[PDB]
Amino acid sequence: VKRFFESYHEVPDGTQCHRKTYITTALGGICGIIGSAYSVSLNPADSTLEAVARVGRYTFTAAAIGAMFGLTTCVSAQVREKPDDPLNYFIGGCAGGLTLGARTHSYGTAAMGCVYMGTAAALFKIGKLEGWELFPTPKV
Amino acid sequence: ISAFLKNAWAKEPVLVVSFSVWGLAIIMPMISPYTKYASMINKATPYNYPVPVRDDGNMPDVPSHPQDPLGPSLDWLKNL
Amino acid sequence: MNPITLAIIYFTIFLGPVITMSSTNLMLMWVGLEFSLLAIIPMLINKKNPRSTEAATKYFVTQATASMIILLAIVLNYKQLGTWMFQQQTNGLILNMTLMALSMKLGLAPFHFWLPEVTQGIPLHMGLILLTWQKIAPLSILIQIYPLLNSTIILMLAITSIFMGAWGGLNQTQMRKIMAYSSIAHMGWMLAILPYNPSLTLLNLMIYIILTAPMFMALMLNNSMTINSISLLWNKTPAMLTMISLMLLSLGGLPPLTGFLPKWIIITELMKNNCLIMATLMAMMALLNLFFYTRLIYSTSLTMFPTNNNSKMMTHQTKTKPNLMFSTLAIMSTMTLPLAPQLI
Amino acid sequence: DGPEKNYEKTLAILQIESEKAELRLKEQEVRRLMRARGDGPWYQFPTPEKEFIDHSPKATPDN
Amino acid sequence: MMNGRPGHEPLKFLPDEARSLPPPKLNDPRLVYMGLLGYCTGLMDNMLRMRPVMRAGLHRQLLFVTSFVFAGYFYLKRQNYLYAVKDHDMFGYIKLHPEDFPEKEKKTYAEILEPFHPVR
Amino acid sequence: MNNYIFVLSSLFLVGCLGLALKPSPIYGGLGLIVSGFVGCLMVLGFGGSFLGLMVFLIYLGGMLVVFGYTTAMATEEYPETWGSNWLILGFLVLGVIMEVFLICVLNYYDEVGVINLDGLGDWLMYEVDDVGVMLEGGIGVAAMYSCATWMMVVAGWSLFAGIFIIIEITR
Amino acid sequence: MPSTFFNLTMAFSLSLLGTLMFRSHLMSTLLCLEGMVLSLFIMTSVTSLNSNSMSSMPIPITILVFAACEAAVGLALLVKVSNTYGTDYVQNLNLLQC
Amino acid sequence: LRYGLLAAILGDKTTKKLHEYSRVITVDGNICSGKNKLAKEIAQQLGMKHYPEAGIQYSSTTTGDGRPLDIEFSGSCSLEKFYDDPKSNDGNSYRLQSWLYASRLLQYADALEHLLSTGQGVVLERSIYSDFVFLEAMYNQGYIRKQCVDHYNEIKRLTLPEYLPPHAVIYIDVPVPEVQSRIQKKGDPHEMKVTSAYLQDIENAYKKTFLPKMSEMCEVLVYDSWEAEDPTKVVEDIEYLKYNKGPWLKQDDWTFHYLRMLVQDKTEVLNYTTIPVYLPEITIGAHQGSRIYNSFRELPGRKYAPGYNAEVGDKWIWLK
Amino acid sequence: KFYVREPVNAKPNWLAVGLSVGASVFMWIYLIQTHNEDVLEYKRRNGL
Repeated sequence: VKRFFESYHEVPDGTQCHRKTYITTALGGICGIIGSAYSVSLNPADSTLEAVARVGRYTFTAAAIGAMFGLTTCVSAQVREKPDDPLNYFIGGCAGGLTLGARTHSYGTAAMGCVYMGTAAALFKIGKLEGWELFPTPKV
Repeated sequence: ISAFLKNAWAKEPVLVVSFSVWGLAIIMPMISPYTKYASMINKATPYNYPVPVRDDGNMPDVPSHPQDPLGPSLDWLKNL
Repeated sequence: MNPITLAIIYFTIFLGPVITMSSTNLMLMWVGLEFSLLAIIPMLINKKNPRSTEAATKYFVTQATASMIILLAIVLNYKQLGTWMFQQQTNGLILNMTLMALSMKLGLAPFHFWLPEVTQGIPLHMGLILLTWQKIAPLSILIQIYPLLNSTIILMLAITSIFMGAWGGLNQTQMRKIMAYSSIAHMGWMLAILPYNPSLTLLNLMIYIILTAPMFMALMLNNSMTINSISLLWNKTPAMLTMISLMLLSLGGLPPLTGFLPKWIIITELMKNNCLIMATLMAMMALLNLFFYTRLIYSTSLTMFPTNNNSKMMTHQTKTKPNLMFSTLAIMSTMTLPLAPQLI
Repeated sequence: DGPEKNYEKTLAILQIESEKAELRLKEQEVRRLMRARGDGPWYQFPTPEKEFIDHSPKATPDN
Repeated sequence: MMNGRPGHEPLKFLPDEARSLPPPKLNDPRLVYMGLLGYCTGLMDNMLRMRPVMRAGLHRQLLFVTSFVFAGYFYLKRQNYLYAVKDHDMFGYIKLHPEDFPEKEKKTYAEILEPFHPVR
Repeated sequence: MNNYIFVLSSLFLVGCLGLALKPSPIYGGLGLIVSGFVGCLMVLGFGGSFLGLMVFLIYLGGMLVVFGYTTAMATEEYPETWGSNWLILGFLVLGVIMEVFLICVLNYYDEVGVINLDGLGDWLMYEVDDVGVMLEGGIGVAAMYSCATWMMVVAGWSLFAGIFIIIEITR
Repeated sequence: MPSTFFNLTMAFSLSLLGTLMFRSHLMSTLLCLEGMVLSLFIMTSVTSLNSNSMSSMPIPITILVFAACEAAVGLALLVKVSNTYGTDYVQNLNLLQC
Repeated sequence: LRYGLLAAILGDKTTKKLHEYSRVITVDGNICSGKNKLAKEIAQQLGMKHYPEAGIQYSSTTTGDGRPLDIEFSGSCSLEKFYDDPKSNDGNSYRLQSWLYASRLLQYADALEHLLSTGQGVVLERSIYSDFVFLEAMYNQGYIRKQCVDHYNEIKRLTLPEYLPPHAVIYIDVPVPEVQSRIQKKGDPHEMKVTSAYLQDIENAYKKTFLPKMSEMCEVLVYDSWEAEDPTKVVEDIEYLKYNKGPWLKQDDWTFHYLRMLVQDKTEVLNYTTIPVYLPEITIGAHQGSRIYNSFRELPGRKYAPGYNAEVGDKWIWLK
Repeated sequence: KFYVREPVNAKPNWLAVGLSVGASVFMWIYLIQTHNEDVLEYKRRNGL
């Protein structure tokens, strides 16, 4: 149910680490599986075991990025006294980017992904505080 | 075109007959006294119930009993 | 094609969309869709070359699947509400499937892989119809049901298509595929603004048509179909370069040119409705379009590419192909912003 | 001309450019309310047509 | 948005109701720009067909400019009608619903404690 | 008889499942013939008549032409049946069992809803004009000659244009 | 009605699924499309008969007519691709990748 | 009215004008084979129109003033330079060959247009069909590069299939020793340097490709040198030819109409000859091409379109 | 005289020209009459 994902924001960060890490890991895994399904449906692989290896690799990589992101964000918010400070999501997104770089065996991806994912996470947190709305409904 | 029509009549009689019959199928319905009666007959055929209409006291033509003279009469159909 | 086939086929291509936009009944809108689908294919396969046949088959399969999905939506709406039009009470999944299938017909991402191939295969004078006239009906079907659409689905498709068209444009060297990807991006904008104010969706459709038709006739002029080929216009037909540059830049969407007005007005509406994130991302990613148009401008107008010995006879021979409509549409598409208030 | 021309013209500029602003914000409010409550001339989405109902006496009484 | 406005008459360019608005002045900047566009279009056609850009096709140029102005006049009239209709509906609706558009009372500047931020 | 219509619909589902699995076009045509027959029977049981018979006729003609085309173009040295490919066979059985289990699941979760196996056959027909005469679906269909002439116009034009389109595609 | 409509919707879903995933022969895909056509016609027919709406029974026949026309177009396209490549295999339809 | 779908509907049907002597005969032979005399005589006796062989100046002669233009505008390819130095490291040989192929294509389009319009017959001296012999001979001798061969074959693949082949071909066979004798007698200072090997390669290409290929579709007649004279004999043979073989038989009004529409627009005819394949021999630099183009577009009568040049003697411009 | 192929646009198409000029003058007359009528009607409906 969407209750599981909406539970991420039940309690501010720095608390219920394990639960938030689980939720982000699941979300990353889902994104990875979707991407893997696309990447196998197009650009097929020679062997069906190759295809399943590909889906495994994509899924595990995405899950790892999500898990590291959640863990680092919660750890930052907890160790420092600022619960809702977007710098925390930025550090978490940078951790995710670095993990992606490691998984891909490349420092350039580490750096680019750190910057981009950290900015994305920080903007997400800012939006959640400030009340921004993605996918709004017609108000005119 | 007398020559071409005459030749067609013998060398492709089938098409001559077909075009002639199609032409008649269009022409005759316009040229015929009885054409008007088809729709009248199909209107005469009473598939549904004739719903009585409440008499407000000022309906002068519609009858009160089926055997009264007033109302549509199928004498034309009887002696079409 | 003999004259009678030309008359009937062209008349049916014209009829289909008119039926779609003048039908109050969903089955009749579907009839218009089928008319367009059936009648276009012979024009596509007119050449009878191996690539043409394959392009026609791809078009056929995709469009037939889309039409069947739409017909399922219509039939289920009938089962529910005893009518042939979508009502506010209609089940949400029905509208979702309709939007999805009309998206497939329109070519929007992620159902977009079919459009580039068909456009590459088919000749230019039919590519124009494919990328202009065949979008009016599906977008009309959506606009007639705009108050009931799903903002999440529509925005997702729109942003997906903006990103995908922008990225796809770069790699391609072929003009036909480039115009297909440009079509995808502009349709992305159109659908992005559809649920909020369809008047601007129609404005964008008009301006995109008025910009694409001139470009397609420009390509037809010398049957250009590649960056290298179009690079030789400085020799074959110098006069057209100025307006080609202006028109590519407009399609890209620079401020002084008209192309700005669609994007600017659409961003304005989305911001009014508080669609800041999607508006920002779409505006940002609409600049790769300017990049892969600027490459064309560099290749054609601003730099002079190597030419061939035999172009001298092309110079010698006379030319009588550019139409009056080319000039009219090109000027009225790339020099009309000061009249923008009247347009919206 | 002199200071009066510029000063008073500027007053006219401010008048026009404040009224336009208030009307634009008022347009936002009115369109929001009309869309949300369907009680105005705009955003009146269509409903099926009554004229094409059939009221004649039917073949089954309870219709 | 305006499609369902009561009294809407389908597919009418200028509804009779539009005759009550002041008609466009025929030396309007918009119509003049239309004429300019037509003239430029004629010149562009000449240039494309490889013709004397300004000398040739004067009948063509005249037709272009006159056609642009002719279309522009009527289109401008319709646009004026539509904006006038929008304003009419605007103000009618606002007048009908005074509750949802209350008129703000503004305090003078003396009584408003606007914070002061030094620029040191 | 209680299970008459549900059985017919399930058979239609199975025929469509076979067609979806897509054996050789010969078996596809045979499966679609069986499915068209079952669909005609469902329509007949739902009070129809002309519509069911028309579907059966048109589909027989269509599959005749399709078979003629398959023997010429869509052919292989070893045509594959439903059972020939082990994956097709396994997924045929899987689909059958999956539909059975899905029926059970929907019945259990919604005792009365999309499926009402208990109380099945109690809602086939809703209403009938007991003493009517003109209630036959042929009348409704023939209405195209009087009250819905637009339908006739569009369909006839479709066939007419189809003639030219087909000739010029096959040129 | 309810169970019938459920099974018919499932049938159309399966035929759509079969169309979306190919299997070499284009003729089989055409047949799957044709099966979806059958299911949709049956849906409309049963809905109309259930509602006693005899004014909507003109519409399943239009569905059949237009589906037949598109199927004929599909067969002609099959003929052309066969003339081009010697078979109807969809693998050969890969030139436009470039 | 420009010939279009409208005129075709209202009349102007090609089959309405075709006649017995409305054919496309191609006279062919080795260099100094006496082709020109036979071509003129056949055309005169049969009442058809004779098209001289396309030269480096064909387009210029047939357009605008009709005056031969400068070589820089007309291809920058010199036959005399070819003979003087055939392996020159400026790539004149393949430039000449491509220009001559394109000019032959233009001449063929014009002849086909004339046939399909007036209904008169056309006689030609070699054509695009027979042109590949010279390229094959150059390649065999080693004057041109294999890439140039590739390029020419590619362009022929793009262009040749569109047009109908000639009705009849008339090949004059003259042996290489006598070809050399005739060339010596003609006494062109630069032509005398053509090598016997080159002439024999042309002859081999002719016999071993062109005639077998043409006989598949057209009607091919071969006359030796002694038979070539007395053209009246060749006219008699042409008269009693029966063409039951060729693509021409299956044409009709609408196919002729589409061919007419293609040929009428000389741009479309020459479009594929300008494919942007970057081969140094034909490729021109931006500066040189721009200079040539600016010089050309101010020649007397070539600045504006044919009808709008006031310098040459056009008037009513302010109305045209 | 200069050209070998007779220039396609040798002399003006008097027909096309006369039509263009006539359409232009008619359009201008119609537009002026319409503008006058619109002014008169605006005054009439708004009390001058």
